[PDB]
Amino acid sequence: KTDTPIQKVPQSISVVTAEEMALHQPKSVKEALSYTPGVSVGTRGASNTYDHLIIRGFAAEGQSQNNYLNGLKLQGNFYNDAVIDPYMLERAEIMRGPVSVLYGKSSPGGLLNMVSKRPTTEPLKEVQFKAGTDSLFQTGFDFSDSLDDDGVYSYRLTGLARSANAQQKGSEEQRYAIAPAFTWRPDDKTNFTFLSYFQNEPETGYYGWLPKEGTVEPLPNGKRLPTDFNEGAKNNTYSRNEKMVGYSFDHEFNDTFTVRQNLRFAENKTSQNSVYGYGVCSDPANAYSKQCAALAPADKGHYLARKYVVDDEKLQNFSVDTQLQSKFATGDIDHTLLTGVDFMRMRNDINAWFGYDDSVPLLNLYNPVNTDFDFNAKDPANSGPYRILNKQKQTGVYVQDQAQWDKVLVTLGGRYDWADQESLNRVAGTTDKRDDKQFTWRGGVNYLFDNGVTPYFSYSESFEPSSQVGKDGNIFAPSKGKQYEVGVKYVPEDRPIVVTGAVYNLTKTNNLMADPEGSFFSVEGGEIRARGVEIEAKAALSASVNVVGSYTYTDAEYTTDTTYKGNTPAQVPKHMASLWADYTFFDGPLSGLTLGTGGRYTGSSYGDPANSFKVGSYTVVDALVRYDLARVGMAGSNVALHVNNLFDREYVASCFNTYGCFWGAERQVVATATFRF
Amino acid sequence: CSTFGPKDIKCEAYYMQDHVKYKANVFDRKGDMFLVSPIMAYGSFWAPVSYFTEGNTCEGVF
Repeated sequence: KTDTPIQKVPQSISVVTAEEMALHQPKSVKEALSYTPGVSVGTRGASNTYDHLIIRGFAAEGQSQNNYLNGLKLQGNFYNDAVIDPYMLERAEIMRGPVSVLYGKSSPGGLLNMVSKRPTTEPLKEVQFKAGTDSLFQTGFDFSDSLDDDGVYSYRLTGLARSANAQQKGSEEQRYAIAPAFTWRPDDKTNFTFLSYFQNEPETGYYGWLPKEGTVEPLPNGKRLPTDFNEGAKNNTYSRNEKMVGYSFDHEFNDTFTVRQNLRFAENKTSQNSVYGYGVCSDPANAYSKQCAALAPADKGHYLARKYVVDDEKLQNFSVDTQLQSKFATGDIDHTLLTGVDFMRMRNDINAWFGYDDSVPLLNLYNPVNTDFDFNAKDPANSGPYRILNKQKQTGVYVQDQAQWDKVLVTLGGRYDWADQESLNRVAGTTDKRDDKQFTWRGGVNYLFDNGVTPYFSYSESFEPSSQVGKDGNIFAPSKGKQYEVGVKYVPEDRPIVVTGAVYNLTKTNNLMADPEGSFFSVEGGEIRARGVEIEAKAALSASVNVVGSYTYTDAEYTTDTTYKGNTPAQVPKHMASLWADYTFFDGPLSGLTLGTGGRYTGSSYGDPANSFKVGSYTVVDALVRYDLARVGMAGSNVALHVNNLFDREYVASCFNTYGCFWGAERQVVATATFRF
Repeated sequence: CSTFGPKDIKCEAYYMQDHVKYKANVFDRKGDMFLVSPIMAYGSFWAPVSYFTEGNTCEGVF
């Protein structure tokens, strides 16, 4: 009979919601969390192929994807991963420093827990049109409602159709997604939400490399390469198909027990026939290149030697998580005990054909002649197959409790994993089998003040497995993390502000920096120790103005790699920050206008593992405008215009070595016209 | 720091999570979106009037 307790356990300190999603309408999940702290998402630059990001130095899980999607670990292995458009996401939260052990299989530092769009018991009939530069025309449709008077049965159908011409001249982007959803809710202690996802991407877009030359250092001529240069061939294709089905279930028996179970069967697959550039002839690489050798010592600086790759993969994934929530209380110390198991079955069949040095002709740079290419040619001197089959089986039991005493909350959990892994090289008949058994535990302590101030300190571990595989089928060793995190969060009961800060010391072992000098087949390396400070400010200064700001300091080096020991990994900026704000001109002549603008900064980053050249610091400014047609009679329907990179600044995002950099994104304009019924 | 505060709280709302009913402090309203400020609820200040179960006390805004 109390006034009902509000929430005080620190949660949702970095979630973007549907109200924030429909306001920004991010072209990809690379955006959206573009202004959230602890992440740098402009690492790849301008490429809607993969949605990777660097939380606290370390990136995606086994470089694949350290992201979650309605529980579970998303999926992905050896370049066959899953991407999801934000138009199919209701909530996409980024959890920096998770204290739970359900995320113990993930990185101790960060995690992207995406949430699909759940059926609503209220009628929702949304139709979205957004179009702009670069032949972009995405059409959305979202229709959800109930099916009975009680609402026990509810539905939701969201779908997408986007076609666009990529920045690099010659590459196209096309994505067609459709996600049916259903929810059965008889009483208040039972829910069986079914979630499915189907997406066909005939053209993923662009995925190539450009040398450190025309990108960051003036070419021999004295000029720099154009912003839209496609070093591949005209017939470069890149397709992907994702099929997912699953559910999320939970039932509360007594006020002390609650069971939950999550599941998903996914079937992702991709195909690639692309040519990638491997730096100019003057690069320390090539060297042994025959086409590069037959050149004068003056012409080797403006002739790009490349390679090609043909690949065809097929993934079958299966994930299960079943937990029991025991909410008892001992003495005067309340408890919320979680006891669950997980399961994982992976199976990826690689039937690829790679191209070694001098596999393609050479580009002139001054006079590029990007033609077509015979990807079906299998010359034994410059090319070689790679038929591998990878299978994984993981099984881990986890137990976690959230003990509460007066104003003290201690989060403690422990998990033990049985990870199995098997690869088969169809060429040499080699069959590798690796079974690992490791314990990992997470623990966090914090104090709850009455106003919302909460100082916390946590010790994090992880048993992050290896997603990728090496040449000849090298099963990489799983990665083990160790993180000391201390900080203080302000979650005010009264005023509408949020400010949080933290400093960490994360150390992950068996890391892979990729690029075994030659080939992108990745390579084993030493452990990395990452230190840095993250701060966040999220508030609503008055009803018209909403503000969000964040700053991220990051300092990480190799710990035991001898070769690059004591060097900062590439693509990692030291300083990093961003800021955004939006005004709402309600109750006035322009009651409906919503003007918003923001900027992003990324500090200086290194370009190669040896730290030879450095990438300059860039600053991108976005802006957007939105007017709700409340003055025309269309409640909930709005027409919005979005500008990214306002002043159009040419910058290099990041580089992985001397023979590969990434141009930034030029000015993009998007005119959204979303209608609700 | 914000222009609002503990004195500018108009009404309170109700929502459920982990199968227990909670409370959220509400402020101004825009069309069909409340400006709840526990943060640890919807994840954003501007939450739509649907995430809650019984707005009750928010029957008088305009």
